[PDB]
Amino acid sequence: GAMNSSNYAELFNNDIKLFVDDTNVYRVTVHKTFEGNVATKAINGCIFTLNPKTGHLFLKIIHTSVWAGQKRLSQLAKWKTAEEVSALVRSLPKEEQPKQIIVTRKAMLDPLEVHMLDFPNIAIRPTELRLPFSAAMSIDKLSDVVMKATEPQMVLFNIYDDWLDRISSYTAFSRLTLLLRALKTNEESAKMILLSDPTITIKSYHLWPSFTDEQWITIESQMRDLILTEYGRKYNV
Amino acid sequence: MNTVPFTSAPIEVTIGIDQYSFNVKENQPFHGIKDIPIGHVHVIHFQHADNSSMRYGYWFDCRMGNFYIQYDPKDGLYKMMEERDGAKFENIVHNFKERQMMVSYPKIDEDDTWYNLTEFVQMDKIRKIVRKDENQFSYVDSSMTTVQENELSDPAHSLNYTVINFKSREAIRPGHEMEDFLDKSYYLNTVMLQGIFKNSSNYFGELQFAFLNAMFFGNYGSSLQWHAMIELICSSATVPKHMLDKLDEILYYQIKTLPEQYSDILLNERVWNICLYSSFQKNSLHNTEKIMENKYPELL
Ligand SMILES: O=[N+]([O-])c1cc(Cl)ccc1NCCO
Repeated sequence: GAMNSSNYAELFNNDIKLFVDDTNVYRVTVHKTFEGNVATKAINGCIFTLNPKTGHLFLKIIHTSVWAGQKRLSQLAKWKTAEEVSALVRSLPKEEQPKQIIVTRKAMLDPLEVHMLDFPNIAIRPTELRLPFSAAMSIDKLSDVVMKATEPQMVLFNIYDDWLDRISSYTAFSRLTLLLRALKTNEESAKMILLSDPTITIKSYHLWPSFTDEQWITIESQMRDLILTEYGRKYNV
Repeated sequence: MNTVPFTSAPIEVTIGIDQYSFNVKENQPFHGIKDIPIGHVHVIHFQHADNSSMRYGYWFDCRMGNFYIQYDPKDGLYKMMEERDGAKFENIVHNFKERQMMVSYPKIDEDDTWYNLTEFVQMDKIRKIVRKDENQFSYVDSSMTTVQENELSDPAHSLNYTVINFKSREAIRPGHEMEDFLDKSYYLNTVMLQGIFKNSSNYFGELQFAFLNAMFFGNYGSSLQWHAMIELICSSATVPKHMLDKLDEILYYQIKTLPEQYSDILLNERVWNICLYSSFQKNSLHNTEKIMENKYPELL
């Protein structure tokens, strides 16, 4: 069934699994028309599909041309997402295919279940976690590749950079979610925290800066303060 | 008009005959039911006074043989049997009629209720859902499970309804996943109607039989099947106009006949609200929607 605080360590066992987040698949800007009506202009999106144990990110760029001439785009987006996830499983060798796919939004369960009927042994599950994967487009290098795309494209990343060389996947995921939660709650402050010190750089083959263990503790502590902060500024406490 | 003679009534029992029912006291001098309209299937059903557990009964068609009921004290139920000796049977019935030991099937002449609930129901098709080929009548009870229920255990004692499953490869064509899941016309028209049922009459017949087993026996699997078959039509954007018009009539009479007090367990709120208010066919069941709103507006 669903995934919550009680079975959290299941994410980091040795059964292959993927999280699917569809929150950035269909992205629009809303604007006024010359007649003073309102219209939307779609922009490129992405499917965020993440192996939480390995950090492997399968970033499917959704080009705005996939919406051309289509109706009910919020509903098509869920099915497009399911189609692309299913095509990804099919493209993987049997021993790399997931045993479970966890969707971050319950509206994805039926579209993915239907696209995966050929894979009856793959469990499709919801979660009760409030995961911050929508903030994936606050990662500059991911946002850049999505915005530059002129056609549909799959780009592969490791969202943990080299962290698993030094920490466990539990810890790596907890750092990732803290960074993403921060970027989601105040993007500017979050980004300031991460880049204030120009001596610490982001390697060309990475997404995040090259922090030492000690610098990560400091960073992690700043992101918590930021999250606690915005929570006060928000509720007045 | 035909007759179903009862050897006797050794245990106190509520007897059902189609949509009618009456009480028989233990060892009351009751020898059966007469004046049963020829031309329709019928169901004769039972609930013992001492154990309302297990409603059970027999679907039958008097044109297919001479049937009588005799209590079995070993198996503890009223059993339908066939009498092959036609002369022995006419002789047995005429004695009980002359002594007036039979209830009369009480058909009011304005009353098409039973016709309207069994219009498409045929004994030959019943016998394929209820497999027991040595008899011409079919036994059903509250606890019998359906073939699809056994998939999710005795197969001989199952209800072999047509399996309908909206998230199945049968229902969903590769490459039309969204299209076929949100508009089930393919599954209704090509897979089920053209493929399996051959025509709408056989479809409506199974639907009508499913309803009747749900209402008369509280057979949960039958209720699931009734709702599935309604939802499949209601969730199809493309349905022949005559099937929609007939579906509206069929359901109207089913809703009209349902006991007012059993609505809470026999009617699936989600299916009905979806069918009447959200589905492609939300504007196509005028009669059914009017009786549902006036009789069970709570459910909606
Ligand atoms: O023959 N019958 O028609 C029949 C009717 C009733 Cl009510 C009782 C017994 C029988 N038959 C006993 C079997 O030979």
